[PDB]
Amino acid sequence: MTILFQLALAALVILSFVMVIGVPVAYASPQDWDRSKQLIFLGSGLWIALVLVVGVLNFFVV
Amino acid sequence: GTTGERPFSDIITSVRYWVIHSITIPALFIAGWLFVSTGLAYDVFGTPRPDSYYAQEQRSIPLVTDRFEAKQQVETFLEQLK
Amino acid sequence: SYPIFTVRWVAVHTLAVPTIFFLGAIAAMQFIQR
Amino acid sequence: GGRIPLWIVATVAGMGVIVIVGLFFYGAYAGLGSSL
Amino acid sequence: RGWFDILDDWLKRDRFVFVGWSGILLFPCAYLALGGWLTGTTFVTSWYTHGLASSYLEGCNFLTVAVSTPANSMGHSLLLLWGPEAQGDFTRWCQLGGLWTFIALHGAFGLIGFMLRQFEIARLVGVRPYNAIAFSAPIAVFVSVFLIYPLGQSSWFFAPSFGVAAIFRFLLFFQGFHNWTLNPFHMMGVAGVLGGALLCAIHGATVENTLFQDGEGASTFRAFNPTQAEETYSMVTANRFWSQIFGIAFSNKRWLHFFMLFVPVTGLWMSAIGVVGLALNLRSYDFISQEIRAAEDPEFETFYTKNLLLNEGIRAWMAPQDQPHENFVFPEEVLPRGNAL
Amino acid sequence: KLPEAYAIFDPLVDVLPVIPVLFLALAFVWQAAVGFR
Amino acid sequence: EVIAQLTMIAMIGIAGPMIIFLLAVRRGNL
Amino acid sequence: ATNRDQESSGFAWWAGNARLINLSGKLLGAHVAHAGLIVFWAGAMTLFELAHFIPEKPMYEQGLILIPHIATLGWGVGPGGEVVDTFPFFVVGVVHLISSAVLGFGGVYHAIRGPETLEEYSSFFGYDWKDKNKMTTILGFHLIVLGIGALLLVAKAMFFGGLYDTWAPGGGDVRVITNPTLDPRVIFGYLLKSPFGGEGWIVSVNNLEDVVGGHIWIGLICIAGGIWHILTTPFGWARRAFIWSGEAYLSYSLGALSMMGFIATCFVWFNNTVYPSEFYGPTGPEASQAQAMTFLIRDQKLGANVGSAQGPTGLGKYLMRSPTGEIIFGGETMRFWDFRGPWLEPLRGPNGLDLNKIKNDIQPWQERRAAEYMTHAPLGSLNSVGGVATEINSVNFVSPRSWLATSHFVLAFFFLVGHLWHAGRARAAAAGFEKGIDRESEPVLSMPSLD
Amino acid sequence: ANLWERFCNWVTSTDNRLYVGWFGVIMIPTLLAATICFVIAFIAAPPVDIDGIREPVSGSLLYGNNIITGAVVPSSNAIGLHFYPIWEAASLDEWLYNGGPYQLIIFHFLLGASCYMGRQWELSYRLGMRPWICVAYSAPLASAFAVFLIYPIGQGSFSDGMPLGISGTFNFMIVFQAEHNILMHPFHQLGVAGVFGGALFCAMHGSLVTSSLIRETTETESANYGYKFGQEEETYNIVAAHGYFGRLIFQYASFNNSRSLHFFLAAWPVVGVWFTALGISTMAFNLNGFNFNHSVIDAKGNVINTWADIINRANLGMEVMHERNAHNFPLDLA
Ligand code: CLA
Ligand code: CLA
Ligand code: CLA
Ligand code: CLA
Ligand SMILES: CCCCCCCCCCCCCCCCCC(=O)OC[C@H](CO[C@@H]1O[C@H](CO)[C@H](O)[C@H](O)[C@H]1O)OC(=O)CCCCCCCCCCCCCCCCC
Ligand SMILES: CC1=C(/C=C/C(C)=C/C=C/C(C)=C/C=C/C=C(C)/C=C/C=C(C)/C=C/C2=C(C)CCCC2(C)C)C(C)(C)CCC1
Ligand SMILES: CC1=C(/C=C/C(C)=C/C=C/C(C)=C/C=C/C=C(C)/C=C/C=C(C)/C=C/C2=C(C)CCCC2(C)C)C(C)(C)CCC1
Ligand SMILES: CC1=C(/C=C/C(C)=C/C=C/C(C)=C/C=C/C=C(C)/C=C/C=C(C)/C=C/C2=C(C)CCCC2(C)C)C(C)(C)CCC1
Ligand code: OEX
Ligand SMILES: [Cl-]
Ligand SMILES: [Cl-]
Ligand SMILES: [Fe+2]
Repeated sequence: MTILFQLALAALVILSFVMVIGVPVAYASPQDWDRSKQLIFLGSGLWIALVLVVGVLNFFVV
Repeated sequence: GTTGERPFSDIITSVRYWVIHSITIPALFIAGWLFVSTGLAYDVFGTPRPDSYYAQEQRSIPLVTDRFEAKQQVETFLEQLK
Repeated sequence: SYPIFTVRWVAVHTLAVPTIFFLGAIAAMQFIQR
Repeated sequence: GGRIPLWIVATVAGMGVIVIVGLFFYGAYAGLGSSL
Repeated sequence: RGWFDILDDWLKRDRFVFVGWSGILLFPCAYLALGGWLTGTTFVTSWYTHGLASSYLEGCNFLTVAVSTPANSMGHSLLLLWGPEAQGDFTRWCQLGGLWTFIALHGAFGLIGFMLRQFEIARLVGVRPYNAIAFSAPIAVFVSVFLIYPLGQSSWFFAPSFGVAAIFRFLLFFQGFHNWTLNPFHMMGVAGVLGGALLCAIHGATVENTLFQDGEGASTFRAFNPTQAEETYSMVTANRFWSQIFGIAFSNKRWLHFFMLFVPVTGLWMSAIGVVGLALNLRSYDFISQEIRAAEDPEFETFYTKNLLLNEGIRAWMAPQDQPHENFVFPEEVLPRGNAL
Repeated sequence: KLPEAYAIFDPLVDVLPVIPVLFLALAFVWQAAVGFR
Repeated sequence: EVIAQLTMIAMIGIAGPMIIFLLAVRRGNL
Repeated sequence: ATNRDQESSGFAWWAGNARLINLSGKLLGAHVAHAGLIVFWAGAMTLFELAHFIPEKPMYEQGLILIPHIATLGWGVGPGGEVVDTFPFFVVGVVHLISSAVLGFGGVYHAIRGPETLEEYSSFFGYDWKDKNKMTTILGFHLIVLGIGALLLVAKAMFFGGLYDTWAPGGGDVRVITNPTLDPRVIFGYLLKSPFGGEGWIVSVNNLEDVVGGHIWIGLICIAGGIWHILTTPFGWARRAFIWSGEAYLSYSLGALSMMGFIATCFVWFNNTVYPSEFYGPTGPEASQAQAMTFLIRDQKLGANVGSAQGPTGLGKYLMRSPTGEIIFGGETMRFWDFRGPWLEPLRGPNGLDLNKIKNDIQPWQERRAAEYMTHAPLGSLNSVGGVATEINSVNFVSPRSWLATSHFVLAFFFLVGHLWHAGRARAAAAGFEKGIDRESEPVLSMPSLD
Repeated sequence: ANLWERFCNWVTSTDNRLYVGWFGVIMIPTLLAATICFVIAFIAAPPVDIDGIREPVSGSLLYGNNIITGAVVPSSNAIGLHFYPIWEAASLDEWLYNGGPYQLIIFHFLLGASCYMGRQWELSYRLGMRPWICVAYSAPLASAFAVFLIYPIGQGSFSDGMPLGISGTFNFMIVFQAEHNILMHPFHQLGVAGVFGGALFCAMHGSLVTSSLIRETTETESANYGYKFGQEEETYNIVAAHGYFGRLIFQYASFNNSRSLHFFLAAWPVVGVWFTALGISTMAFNLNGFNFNHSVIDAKGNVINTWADIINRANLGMEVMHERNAHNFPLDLA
């Protein structure tokens, strides 16, 4: 499924770009530590998922 | 001490400074750009465009070889490109 | 209570404004084709 | 009179030179002077 | 209070950038040498004088742009904008080399003005004028290379042109035509310049590594207060160290800083003299005894003879393009060449 | 070339190698922010 | 194309100063 | 502010990483974060190279330094070093890039959120620089990790497809290594070769069996020494010989890395075995020899007896003798006669180049390699104009052997300076005068005058 | 105690007129070997076949040189990078013909000068000093390593090392320009900035401190006698020196912290000479200076020469004439 791989891959890019900015901002603002220690948590697992997803799909397109 | 002028650190952080220079700096840049893109700088300074170094079939440089007939040699060379 | 137009003002403007003009010129040159 | 913080004017100014210079190194490969 | 004294007051006001009477000469001439060089490396050709592109406008980069010398056919003309050659025509002035003399002559006067400024400020602040004195060596160099050397030659064409690679060509011309490396006056100048670099580095390092601990932090820069009476480093430990490392050592701080002035200033003066000689082609080109031996003894070879062969290659391979007004035509068969290359 | 699947990312792939030098510059932006204390 | 490459790197390049920016606003631990 | 300013830390901003010397946690973060930067670059760069890779051009005409390291391990490559599959380059690339993200995450966590010091969170991960026991233990664990990696190269050579073997009969091909060299007289014979001409110290290793064999020794040696250091503490002579501090350990490693940088420089410049010329372009010596071969072939084809052609100097124009009598190519390339290469060695006899083999046995593929290599000599300009310094613009080429040698000499030089910097400082600091001379007890004032 | 400890305290004694040190244990014998061999070879060595073509070059005074032309000649191209100790020659006559003295001198010399640098560290430690003078020396040291060791390695022969002679140095420079366009190389441009600026800052600093000596003497005696060795107060007014130099340019282009000032004097020449030593060391691997030969062409494609092209014409005259008998094949690849 071509467009489904390119969706999964840009999902990954977008989520990385969000995580690139928000993980260090979240970490150095303690006022909202617990506010966010689940957002990076869920980001991380989401991120890992897409890598695995983009990794398996690779074989049905490349 | 201080010779009395306004600290530079103070001016470049002031909003008045960037209000004025948000227009003036790009304005000068765009003028310089236009100086070249209009082709004006070739003609003010006598600098060849890429088509006017040589006549089409000549392979010799328009070297000025006389001191008081010098302005005249350059004018002859340029007409020989037409 | 500072002046704005000083001798220094003239100094930094006699260099600065020609410099920006010249740069815009040179920028434009990178798009000249033979 | 201080309104815009210095580090921001430095970063912007800095990025502005990077562009202009980058452009000049681009021009070394393109158009006049590029050997092509 | 007369009008001269009132003017004097304003010129010598303590402002961010001191003007002075010297400024009347310095600021216009310096700004115009500068300005003219930027204008010509940005916009002006060398096509009619040298057969060369020399401006950004033409595709040259920072290394290859130049304000090149006027054509040899101009002689030593002042090349005034209003003189017989350009006749007031700015565009043809640029095409004939007028920015070269423009820059060279306003630069001469701006240099005068800077030394006068050094004198002026020294007098007002109350210090001996040794910095002005030291600036005489750069003036010597500018005058000898840019003015005197062309005036002994056929024309301003053979002076240095104002650009990076242009100056490199001047270096190589001086090897190929003058054997300038062989000149003892240039050798003293090398000694003086390399010796000044040496003294710069060893003095700075020595002070930095004999500091007294005058603060508690690891960055030692903050433990110096310019009003302090006390020496910031130990002359005594520095002297012992160098006596035992190198055998001798300075012991007198005044002698040490006079030596630092002396060495490079003197080097540059000596090299100036060598170039005055080269103005006349009065070279140290050869060693007659070696030439007499070599001409008779085909098995006699030294690095001196090897280098003349290189010179001979430089002159013949670079002359036609470098001196185009001569119309040198060298058939392939006359170019000197070793085997294969 | 990249595989054709990933081709759209060529412009991103072309610029990724410069990113470690941005970290070096970023440290200086950061110190200007805390004023080089 | 080159506008592609340049918009990538414009976005990546601003990403750093942004972090700094948002942490100075939200008075973070710079 | 925990350190983080000049007054508390004693170090200014331009020396700010010296504020981490006793903050094991933030320090850990900087090391992991920086490991992220290394893995990032191996990732982004391989993908960049791949995007720009055209498989019909030689690798060395395309500016590639990382894809040739992968090709040399046996992936993606066929006979003659032809590229048959680029997928593995993609994989190598993507996996490092993904991994840099988790090294990144873990570094930034430790440097910002994490505990600044580790020694109260856990006695295992926390350390004092002066604890000689702990330090040799950590040293031991990294020795073990390193021995393991040396054996992953063995794993690849012996069990997982082999390695690219420029010397393989048939013009080169990937080959499984089954009989690696264990004989310590060979393996450590290399260590005792002179570094001079015709010897080459370890740069002379010229077959894959010796390469794989040496990595078996090194792996075992590193694993054993790891275990040694875990169980031992430094002896008394070693305790008295060294400075025991963070900066000093840093300085020892800068010395080592400097040493290694210089050897790598020479490896890439001289060795055509683990830096195959099919991928990295010919060596300087190889291009030069290839030119003499080329014009030997041309002139021989025209009717020249190249064995008896006296050149201008009286030496042979095409062939002459080395100072021990070997027949070698003449001309300036006389200096390069130690060169050895798959395209040339078929002409080698017991006395050097064999004139019968020159007259009779040169194949078109040797003529071909010799012309390719002479026209890709590692000479070129900083803006990547290929050729001698007087060549005109046209060919856009600088050898990756030039790029890798130059860059690593520069890095090795500056790491030697860093060694001297931090070694001298660590000694001064441990004696307590790194901040200047104590005015109230200046040592020289208590010494007798020299004269 | 025992003899070893007695020896050790002598070696590291701070009361020796010249410090010995452990680095000095290696430095003294190697410097002596190199100095004695160099002086004898410069006077008496017979002609040396530097380029391996049976064309001996005479370098010594007794064989017809003066002080400017004489050299100790590099070892033969036929040797390349092979090690040629005296004991590998079949006779000293052979060793002299093939350039053996050059190898002996430079190896003992590089070794001794490396230990000179170490010995600078060593005495700074015995005296209680900061340690980094030896780091400043690394810049000239690195430069020597480049012309005697690295450049030969990259090019495959000690015959392309710098000669040990005045005119031999010039030969090496001219040939380097032809084969590398070093003048167009930015590391050499940094070297020039390093030494021009070092001489500038040397003269500047000396002139400024000299301009601000406090009056301590009469007009009939040297002002040098206004400083006494080991005196506690300074002998010049640095505030006066700043006030002259701040006005000469403007206030902040001027240093008022001696430590920062002297660290700038150390750093400026050392860095530049690091870069130029690195230029020799990377041109040794043929990453050469910028090449702008025929970079400018006109609308038709005629070549519009620039000053770079004129440099190339001089380079070309150097190239085709150097070692005029040594090339048989069209490209000079090392
Ligand atoms: C990263 C690598 C590394 C490092 C940093 C160390 C560091 C150390 N080791 Mg360990 N070691 C390692 C790997 C390493 N080791 C491995 C792999 C092994 C297994 C072989 C060992 C086996 C080992 C033993 C058996 C001992 C140490 C000891 C030590 C300590 C003193 C070292 C010393 O004096 O330097 C070396 C300094 C010297 C003065 C040695 C002589 C060096 C001369 C001048 C050079 C020539 C000989 C040289 C040994 C090798 C020849 C190479 C040549 C052929 C090119 C030090 C903590 C000692 C200790 O205290 O034990 C707890 C000790 O006795 N190490
Ligand atoms: C310190 C200021 C200064 C100085 C020293 C110079 C010097 C020079 N300029 Mg530059 N110039 C300047 C400012 C200056 N200029 C400024 C501000 C500009 C911008 C407009 C220029 C623009 C410029 C151009 C465009 C050119 C020069 C040129 C020249 C050269 C020839 C000038 C000449 O023949 O003068 C002739 C005029 C005089 C010598 C003035 C005479 C003064 C009086 C009238 C004499 C009579 C005195 C009287 C009898 C007694 C009165 C007593 C008193 C009490 C009242 C010379 C190198 C030329 C050049 O470089 O070409 C190669 C050229 O082409 N200049
Ligand atoms: C490889 C480069 C490198 C690394 C890894 C470090 C790491 C570190 N530095 Mg050093 N430093 C460097 C280069 C580096 N530095 C350079 C070049 C300079 C000179 C300009 C300095 C000057 C310097 C000073 C002056 C100080 C440090 C300090 C520190 C430590 C804490 C800094 C802090 O509080 O951040 C605070 C900053 C922020 C919270 C802003 C955000 C920063 C984050 C890390 C940006 C991450 C963005 C990135 C894209 C990650 C997101 C991706 C995600 C998927 C993981 C930290 C361990 C400090 C220290 O020692 O602590 C006592 C300190 O005082 N450094
Ligand atoms: C050498 C690097 C290194 C070191 C010494 C540490 C050490 C520490 N970290 Mg960090 N950390 C690292 C890298 C490192 N970490 C990286 C890369 C990440 C991101 C993934 C993190 C993320 C992280 C977080 C988020 C936290 C820590 C915490 C801790 C502490 C407890 C961790 C523990 O007990 O693990 C237990 C160990 C195990 C269960 C063993 C299994 C671990 C894996 C599965 C084995 C992988 C081995 C692998 C093959 C090695 C090669 C990797 C690669 C080169 C191929 C300790 C001080 C914690 C802390 O400080 O508490 C506040 C904490 O909260 N670290
Ligand atoms: C603390 C104070 C100590 C300082 C002492 C100063 C040292 C003085 C330097 C003397 C070094 C030169 C001595 C060389 C003897 C020559 C022997 C010989 O026959 O060659 C002498 C000649 C040298 O070569 C010939 O020199 C002649 C001039 O006298 C002619 O000009 C010939 O043309 C020229 O070729 O060559 C031979 O005879 C060939 C001999 C080869 C085999 C013999 C083995 C010799 C071993 C040489 C080892 C010397 C190493 C010196 C180490 C000493 C260190 C203290
Ligand atoms: C892989 C990937 C990724 C990631 C990325 C990243 C990782 C990024 C980062 C980024 C960064 C990391 C960046 C940064 C930047 C920076 C900058 C931009 C800076 C600059 C600087 C400046 C400009 C400076 C200036 C100055 C100052 C400030 C002060 C002093 C002076 C000066 C002037 C120097 C993504 C997501 C995309 C996805 C895809 C893939
Ligand atoms: C601490 C600190 C620092 C440092 C930092 C660092 C050093 C960091 C690092 C970081 C890192 C190291 C990061 C990383 C990241 C990365 C990522 C984010 C990745 C991702 C990836 C992806 C996303 C991919 C994708 C793809 C694919 C899969 C296929 C092909 C295509 C593409 C590429 C698209 C500084 C100095 C600044 C400041 C101070 C503090
Ligand atoms: C892998 C391989 C191989 C093998 C390898 C091996 C087996 C290695 C060995 C290695 C080794 C086994 C090394 C060693 C090293 C050592 C060293 C480098 C040392 C150093 C030392 C030092 C540094 C010392 C110092 C000192 C002194 C002397 C006195 C007192 C003070 C001190 C302690 C500081 C081969 C070639 C076959 C091939 C390819 C691959
Ligand atoms: O030896 Mn002395 O110089 Ca260096 O290149 Mn090849 O080789 Mn020879 O010619 Mn050019
Ligand atoms: Cl020659
Ligand atoms: Cl040849
Ligand atoms: Fe001083």
